[PDB]
Amino acid sequence: PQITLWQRPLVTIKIGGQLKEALLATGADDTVLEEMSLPGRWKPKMIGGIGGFIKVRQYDQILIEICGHKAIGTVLVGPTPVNIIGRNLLTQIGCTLNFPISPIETVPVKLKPGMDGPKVKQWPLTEEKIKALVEICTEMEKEGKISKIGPENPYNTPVFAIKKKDSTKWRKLVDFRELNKRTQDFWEVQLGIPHPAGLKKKKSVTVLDVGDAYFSVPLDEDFRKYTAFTIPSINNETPGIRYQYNVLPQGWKGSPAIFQSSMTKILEPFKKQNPDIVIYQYMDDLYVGSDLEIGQHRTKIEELRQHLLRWGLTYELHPDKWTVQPIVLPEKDSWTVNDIQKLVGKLNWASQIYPGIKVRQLCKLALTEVIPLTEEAELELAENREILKEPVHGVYYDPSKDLIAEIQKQGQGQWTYQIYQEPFKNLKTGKYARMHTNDVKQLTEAVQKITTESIVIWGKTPKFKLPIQKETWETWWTEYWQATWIPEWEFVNTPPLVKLWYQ
Amino acid sequence: PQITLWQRPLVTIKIGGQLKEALLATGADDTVLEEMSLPGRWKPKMIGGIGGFIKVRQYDQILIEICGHKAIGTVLVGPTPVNIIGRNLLTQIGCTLNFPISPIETVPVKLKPGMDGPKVKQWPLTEEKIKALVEICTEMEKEGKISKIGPENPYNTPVFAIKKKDKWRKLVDFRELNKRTQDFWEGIPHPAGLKKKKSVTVLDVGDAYFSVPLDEDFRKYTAFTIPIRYQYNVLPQGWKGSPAIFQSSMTKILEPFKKQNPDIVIYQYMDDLYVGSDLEIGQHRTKIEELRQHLLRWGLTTPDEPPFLWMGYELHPDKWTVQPIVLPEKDSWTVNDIQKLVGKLNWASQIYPGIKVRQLCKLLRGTKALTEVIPLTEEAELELAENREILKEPVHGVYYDPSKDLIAEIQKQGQGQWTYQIYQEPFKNLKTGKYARMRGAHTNDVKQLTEAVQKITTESIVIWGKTPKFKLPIQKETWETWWTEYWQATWIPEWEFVNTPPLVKLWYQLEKEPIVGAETFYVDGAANRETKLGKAGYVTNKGRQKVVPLTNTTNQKTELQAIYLALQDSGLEVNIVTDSQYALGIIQAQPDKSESELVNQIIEQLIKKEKVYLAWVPAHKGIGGNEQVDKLVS
Repeated sequence: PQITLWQRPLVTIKIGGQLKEALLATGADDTVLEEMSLPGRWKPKMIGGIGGFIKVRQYDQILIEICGHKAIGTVLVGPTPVNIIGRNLLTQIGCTLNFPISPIETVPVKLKPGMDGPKVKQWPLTEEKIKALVEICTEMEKEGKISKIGPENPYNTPVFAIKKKDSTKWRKLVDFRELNKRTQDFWEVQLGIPHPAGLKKKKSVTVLDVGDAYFSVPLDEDFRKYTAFTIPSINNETPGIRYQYNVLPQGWKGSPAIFQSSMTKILEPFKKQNPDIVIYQYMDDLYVGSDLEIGQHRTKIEELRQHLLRWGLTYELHPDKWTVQPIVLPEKDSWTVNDIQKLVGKLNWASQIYPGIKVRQLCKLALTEVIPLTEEAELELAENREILKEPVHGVYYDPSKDLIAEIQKQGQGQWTYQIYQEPFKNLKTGKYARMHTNDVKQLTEAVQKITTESIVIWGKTPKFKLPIQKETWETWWTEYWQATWIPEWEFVNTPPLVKLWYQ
Repeated sequence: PQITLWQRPLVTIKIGGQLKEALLATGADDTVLEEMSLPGRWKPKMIGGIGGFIKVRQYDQILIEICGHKAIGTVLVGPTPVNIIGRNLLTQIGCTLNFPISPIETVPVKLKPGMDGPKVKQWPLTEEKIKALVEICTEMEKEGKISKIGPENPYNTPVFAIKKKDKWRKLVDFRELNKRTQDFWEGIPHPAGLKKKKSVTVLDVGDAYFSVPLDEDFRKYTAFTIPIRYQYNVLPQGWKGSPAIFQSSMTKILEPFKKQNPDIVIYQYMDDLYVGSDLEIGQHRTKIEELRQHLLRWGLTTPDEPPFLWMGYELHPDKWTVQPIVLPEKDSWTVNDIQKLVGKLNWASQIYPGIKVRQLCKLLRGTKALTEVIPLTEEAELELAENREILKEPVHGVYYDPSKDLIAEIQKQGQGQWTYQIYQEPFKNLKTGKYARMRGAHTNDVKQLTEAVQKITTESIVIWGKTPKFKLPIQKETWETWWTEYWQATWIPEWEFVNTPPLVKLWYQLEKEPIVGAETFYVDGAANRETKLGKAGYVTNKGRQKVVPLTNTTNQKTELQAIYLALQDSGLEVNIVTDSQYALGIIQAQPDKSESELVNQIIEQLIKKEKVYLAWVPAHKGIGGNEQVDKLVS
């Protein structure tokens, strides 16, 4: 039973066939009882208390029933005011000291009403990945970070160990996409207002991982059950070690929500002394921006790292150089009938983006020969070309709806993407290029770069419409992903004309 | 944290800068310290200990950090032998005394929310069998297994008597009980994934479910009446919740023995304990004797050879096989046994593919009675029989040696039939399988090869964990062309071609440049709804055309038909301009099999052509072509 310490923990003990009450003592070495007859020979001994030393008779291997549990141990008979159960008999039972926290009590964590914890089965993993994951997870449990569970917890979220940088050390990720979606209500209680709009203008934004901060702020107990994962074993030989997170997770939506007030305390000196720095955070990462020369930007990066580690926490990204790629139209010296047909087929699609497009002259109509363009078609077409080569119009951000990221392949080591909130009206358009290599790596790098830009510019990961079979992605997406977050993706099985349209 | 009392439970204590350690004393009502730095004023106090009494200096509102937990409380300073953390500061923290555990541990189990069952009136039995029920019950109780609850428990579940052969074995129907149990975590170990071990034995646990205790607090939900209410205290012999807790208990009890013996490898699925080691048999029997004694320690009972029967796989000195799996046969089968035979077929599905019992499962699931002789369908029964006839095939294989790489190989039999031969040495199959089309509507052979590789890789990572080196048949030039030109993203791990008389290739290509002199042919299509009154044709550079009335006129069908009409009357080098994105998309995927003989006719036609080039136009626009039959429908 669990005994509160408001009162003395005396328990019924049976000695030499007798019912009596002995006080369980945690600071008592041996066991001292009242004067009574004990079987076998005894040895004269003395014990020190808070008043001096008393003469006691030592009886070894003596039978005692503590709280109805049999114990055989040395028993000391002496002139003691309180019958006492010492650690010597307490160990035989296995009496233990159990500890709770007084100063810090995790803030409650809640779910959207009528929403159960995530139940998403884990996809298979490679042998080296599981071999390293076991090491990482067991080391974590050795430091008290996670505790193993049985079968009473039906929830589960997938896991995969990755390598973020060139450093030869794996780190695990938990796909909390379902848990973040379920616990979306707990974000509404705490909004980060305002999101920094100055990061969009910085000359250099450095991403510093601050995941380790959450390891010191424990979770509200009733929600611990929801964070469970299984590290499966090859060939399903051993069933699979299922743990629960005791400290806060990394990818959980509330993981920074709990730590927001705690951290901003630590950042107060920094924002106090150099306002031109904009420091903004996401699920695991710290973005620090400074529209300075890179020489001292890198200088304050080091000082920020030292400041963070001093209080116990722990390619380059350039928003200015980021540019919006327009759409261009061919202007061959002598086009042929095929070229006008293709150009019209492309252009009539463009009206869904730039409304001020008129082609009625162009469609005015061999295809082995050139057809010189008519003058009124010339002028109208040029006017349209000017219109197309101008910033997009009548578009802005509605923060009430999520964001959609659509990637389309150009098939020569190049990629193009469109970032939109509603169809035919796109926020950001750009290309990704890297010059014969692997193919899945290209989308994964492209997805990561899209999401980094999206985090900087509108501060949330959009929903992807990937150009790959779901079966293909589910196998080799984790091979080449270096990022703590995970974006929501849906799979596309229709080739449109947009791929030919854009580039 | 939990602290054992084997040595004194000292914890770190910090007094305003001062580091030091104090002894957590449950008996020491007050916290007593040898010294405090610069404490200043203190009221005199008298405290008693074992031997006499002592004057002490009392300090109030002291903020002290004990073992990482803050406490603000009175701290005494006196001539104590050791620093003493009293119950006064212990209650500021949460420290409590846990006392001796009993025998074993019980995994906590709870019901699904918002449920207060179960309750089903047991259809009263008769005395001849009731005698058997009583006889079982008395001995079961004296074994400390099932206890006669108090009549205050209000629930009941049925019990039947079964001969256990095809004599009145006990069974309790937990069909309604399973509907309220909380969910629990529930693959299969393939024979292909057993490493060679020169000494092998398989031990069966002597009904070990009768050794792992069930929740004493959950026992209220598994009563047992004989029409004398009883109650299970260990795992039910048929509860679907039992396997999980049984496996968990087996793991927890095996962990120490495994720990003290890293060399041995121990598996356990249902009742078998596959123990293997490379030690000599003379040594291995002694080590297995150690294993059995340790198993008995925790209350488990162990009952009481070139073949070995492990999980239905027959282990052999250098090979493995599956004991032929067959079913009982009768005109009508016992319903509960049918609930067993579905499980046996389910298990055989992993060993041997081509097993579907979904209809048989539905016929059972809808039915919930035993009094009426349950009718069985002839169609699903014949499906079962034909499935069994295929199930007459002895599998084989050999043990995996990780020192040698896997080498797979796929071969194209025909029209959507493939092979999955896997091996590490020639002519020693590790596992053999077959693959067929999944969509069944539109596909191509190269895409099928890629999908087959994907399936093989998934299965291989499941079984052994390392992806293999495929030996595909396709030519490398063809694979590179298709992967560089196809719109989607596909990868194949390291592989080499292997030359076989059948091979995979892309039959045809669609040209990327319109062809000089080729009779460019314009096509168009439309359809109606009230009477399917839409017609098709083509319009040509010279103006030849034909509109032939069509039945079951459908818009996508018409768009397809427009191309074929022209392709039939076209020579070698052709250009086709179509106003359908859909027809263009279907054609240009370079498919080879489709449910449409119209699509297949186009494929066979286009095979003959030498230079075919397709382009697209916007609809409902005048582009100087189809205007000749723009008036087709309106």
